[PDB]
Amino acid sequence: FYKREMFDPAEKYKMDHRRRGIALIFNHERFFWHLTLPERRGTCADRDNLTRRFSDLGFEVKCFNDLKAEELLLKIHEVSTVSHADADCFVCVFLSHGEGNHIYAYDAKIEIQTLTGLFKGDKCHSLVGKPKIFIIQAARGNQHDVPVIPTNITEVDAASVYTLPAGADFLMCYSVAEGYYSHRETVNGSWYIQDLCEMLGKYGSSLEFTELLTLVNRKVSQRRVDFCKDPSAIGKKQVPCFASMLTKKLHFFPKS
Amino acid sequence: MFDPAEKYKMDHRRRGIALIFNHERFFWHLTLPERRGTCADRDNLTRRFSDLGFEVKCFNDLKAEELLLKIHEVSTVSHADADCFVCVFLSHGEGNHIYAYDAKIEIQTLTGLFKGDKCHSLVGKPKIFIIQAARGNQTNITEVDAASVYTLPAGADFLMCYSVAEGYYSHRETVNGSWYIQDLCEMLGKYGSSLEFTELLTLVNRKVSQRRVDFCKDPSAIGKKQVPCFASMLTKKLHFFPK
Repeated sequence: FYKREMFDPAEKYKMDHRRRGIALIFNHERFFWHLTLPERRGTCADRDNLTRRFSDLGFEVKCFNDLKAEELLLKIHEVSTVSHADADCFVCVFLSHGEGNHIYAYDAKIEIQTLTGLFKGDKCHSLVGKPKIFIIQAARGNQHDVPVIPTNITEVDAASVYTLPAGADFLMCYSVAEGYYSHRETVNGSWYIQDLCEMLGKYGSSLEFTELLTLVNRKVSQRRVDFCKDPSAIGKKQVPCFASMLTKKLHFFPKS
Repeated sequence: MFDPAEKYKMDHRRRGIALIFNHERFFWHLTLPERRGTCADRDNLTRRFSDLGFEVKCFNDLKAEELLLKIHEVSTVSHADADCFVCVFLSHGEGNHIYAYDAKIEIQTLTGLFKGDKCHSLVGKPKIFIIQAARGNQTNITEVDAASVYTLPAGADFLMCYSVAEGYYSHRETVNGSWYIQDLCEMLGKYGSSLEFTELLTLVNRKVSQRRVDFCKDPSAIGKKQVPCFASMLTKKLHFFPK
C-alpha cells in the first residue's frame, strides 16, 4: 500500500515537523492619549490564558505588550523573514481595539492586510501550504474619556473590525461579527478568549480546529450578562466568526 | 450538557428551501458584461441541492424589486418543518452589494430577513448563503473577474460562502460554468450526504486554489489565482445525511 495522488476528502495538514511553530501575542492594555481610547482591563488575563493553552499544544509563545506601531511592524517582519522550514504552522494573536481594517497599536493603527501580507506566498516561502492562524480580539473602544493626557465589571464594545479573509491556508478568527458586541470582564478577561482557551484545554489536542472554533461560536453566542448588573447590556449578544481559507483538516495532536 | 460533537437537528419533515438567483445579463445602463456559463452553474446547483433533499426554486434575471419581493415572501412563510435554508446568488457584485438585473441590493438586507427576530422558524437552524459574484469587466472561453465583494459575516447559525477572497480572481468557463461552482458541485455530488459541510467547503477551497493559472489561452489571465473562502457563524456540526 501507498497513498496515490488521488483526491482525499479526509486530507490533513502535515503536523509532524520538528517544532509546532511560533505563536505571537500582541497585547495592548492602554493607548497614547491622542487616540482617545479607553484602557482594556482584563487583557492581561487573556494573554496569560492564551500563553498556557498554546504552550501546551507545543507552540513557542512570544508575547509583546503595548508596542508602538513601528516596533510592532519591525517585530512581525522579523518573524516573517526567518525560516519556518522546521515548523508545522504559525499563530498570531492581536488583543486590542480596532476599526474597519485596522488594529490599534499603542500609538497608531495598522492595517490588517499589511500584517497578513508579510506571510503570503513567497514573502514567507517556508510557511507556504502551512496553516497561518490569526486570532483577533478587537472592537470599538468606547470613547467617553477626554482628549487630554491622563472588581469584575463587564465592558461591552460594538463590533468594528471587518471579517477579512487573507490568502490560501490562512484562518482569520474574530471575536465578534458586524452588528454584535464584544464583551470583556475586567478581571476574568474577554468572553471570546475565555471560551477559546477553555475549549483549547479540553479539546484542542483532539478536535479539528475549525470544529473547535465552532464550539467557541456556540459557547460565546449563548452567554448573557447578569440583568441586575448593567441593564444597558441587555440584548447586546456576541456572535464570533471565523473566515477560513484553509485547504485541509487541521489538528494539534500531541507531537511524538 | 455541553457536547463537543453536537450536530444541528436535521430530522424534520423537509430539508428546506434552496433559492437560486441566477443573473446572466444586465440592464444596459449598468454597463455590466453578460455572464455566459451561469446557466450551467444554475443547473448543476439545482441537481446537487435537489439530491440533498432541498426544494429548489430558481429565478432568472429578476429586477431588484422582484428579487426583494421573492426573498421577503420566502422569509415570511413558516420553516417550522424544515431543517435549514439555502440561498445562492450568481451575479456580479461590488463591496456589500450584489447586482440584480437593474440595480444593486445589499447583502446585509438579504441576510437580515432571516435573522431570529424576523424569521422565528429558522432560529437555531443553518442559514447558508453561497455567493458567486465579482467585478464585471467593463467554444469554452475562461473569463477572469477581480474579487470585489466583501467576505461578510451574518448572524448566529449563518454560513456565508464566497467564490473568491480579496486580492484573488474569480473564473468562469462559458460552457462548463464557474470554477467555484463546478468544484462545489463535484464535492456535493461525491460527499454532500456524508461529510460535515464546512469540511466539504474546505475541500472546495483546496480544489479551486489548486487550479493552475500558469498557462492560460488568454495570456492576460496568467498568474490570476482563485482562492475561495467561507465565513462561519455556525454553532454546531452540519450534515446532510439522506432523510
